[PDB]
Amino acid sequence: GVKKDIEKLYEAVPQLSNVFKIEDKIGEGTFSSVYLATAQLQVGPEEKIALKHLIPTSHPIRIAAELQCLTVAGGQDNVMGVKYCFRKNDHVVIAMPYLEHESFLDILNSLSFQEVREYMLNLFKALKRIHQFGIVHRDVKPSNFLYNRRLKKYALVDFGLAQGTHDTKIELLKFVQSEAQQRAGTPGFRAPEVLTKCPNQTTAIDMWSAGVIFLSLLSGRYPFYKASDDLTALAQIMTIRGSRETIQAAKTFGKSILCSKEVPAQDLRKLCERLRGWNEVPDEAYDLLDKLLDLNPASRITAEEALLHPFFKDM
Amino acid sequence: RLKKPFVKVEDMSQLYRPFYLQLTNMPFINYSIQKPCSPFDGYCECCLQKYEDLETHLLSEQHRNFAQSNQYQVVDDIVSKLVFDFVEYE
Ligand SMILES: Nc1ncnc2c1ncn2[C@@H]1O[C@H](COP(=O)(O)OP(=O)(O)O)[C@@H](O)[C@H]1O
Ligand SMILES: [Mg+2]
Ligand SMILES: [Zn+2]
Repeated sequence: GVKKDIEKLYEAVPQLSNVFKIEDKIGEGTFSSVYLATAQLQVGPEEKIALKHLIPTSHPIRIAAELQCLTVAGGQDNVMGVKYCFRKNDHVVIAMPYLEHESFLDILNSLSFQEVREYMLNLFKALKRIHQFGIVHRDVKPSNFLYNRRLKKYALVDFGLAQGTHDTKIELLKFVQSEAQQRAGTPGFRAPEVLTKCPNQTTAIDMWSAGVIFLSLLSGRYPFYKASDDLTALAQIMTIRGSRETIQAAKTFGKSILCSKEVPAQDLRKLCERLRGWNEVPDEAYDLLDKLLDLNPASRITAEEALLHPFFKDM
Repeated sequence: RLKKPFVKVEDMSQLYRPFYLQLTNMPFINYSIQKPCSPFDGYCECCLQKYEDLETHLLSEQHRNFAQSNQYQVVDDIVSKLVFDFVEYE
């Protein structure tokens, strides 16, 4: 089972044997698996470590890019850092500090309103950090934002899908080809300019994604947009934000959307309250949500703007 | 022309193919379904080729050549910038 995987991991990357007691599998995705391990630090303490084993069909550029995002931007502001990295031919293992975290589903409908504010504050700190460096995460969603409720710690992880802004400070991100030019994420967290294959895609796409998270938090529903492909996510979006509004906003980025059934935009407070200090959620909450789910990527709020939103007065 | 309901997306500069969605029903927001439900409720990058089985592709000579080549220098360069602070055993 997992035992056979661990053994194959050791056999794939012999140096791990000299360093890690690999204890468990804690993650599996299309492009990597992640293990819980314990090691000894030269400085004294034993430390719990997350080992991300990347699939060996991965391009070395793609591998280096994720590693570089972690090296350069990580370690600070709720962005996961890297301790070390080990390779043996096509097998690369990235070693990170392990953060014990909740399941999003699990704590979803038990969080206090203050914990929601705090969660969103701390996510925007991480997005602020990565966006400074010109990193578009492209996969912002609760499984990639690790949350320890007890210690109140957070970490944005998984740069396996990252791309660079045209002026990215992460030199290697320039070699990741645009999906738009010719690795997809989860349709449900993808902004409309992404869903419609807009060639220009900016850090605003991550801000939409944090808007989708906030929406799950305010409504008590996750996954909010359950879709197996991009246009299904788009049809669902038009149901929330209105099809006229979406068709209008898509023109401003070069896309023409035809929808046969006109649906109206929902008031965000009503939608969330019908779905769901929860007795006095301030207007500012729904106001921030509206700015994150701005269908126009140019006017959509930025991460440093969000942190200055009155929703976060005074933290 | 198109059977309803549909969504159609096209690029105003024709730099893209038109794409479509046709469903039986448009999504409808269901407030009645219970929390926490939705209200709406490989290929090798190194060898640039599709495969039917991973474990055998990893053993193929094409892949095994790549795996042992210089192409991971880009990774090693970053790796030789990080500080190793674990205790290593013989
Ligand atoms: N540094 C970490 N500490 C604790 N758990 C982690 C860490 N990194 C990843 N995990 C767990 O492993 C999962 C997979 O890691 P991720 O980097 O998202 O790769 P992928 O989505 O490609 O599997 C995460 O969703 C998380 O639950
Ligand atoms: Mg992930
Ligand atoms: Zn291959």
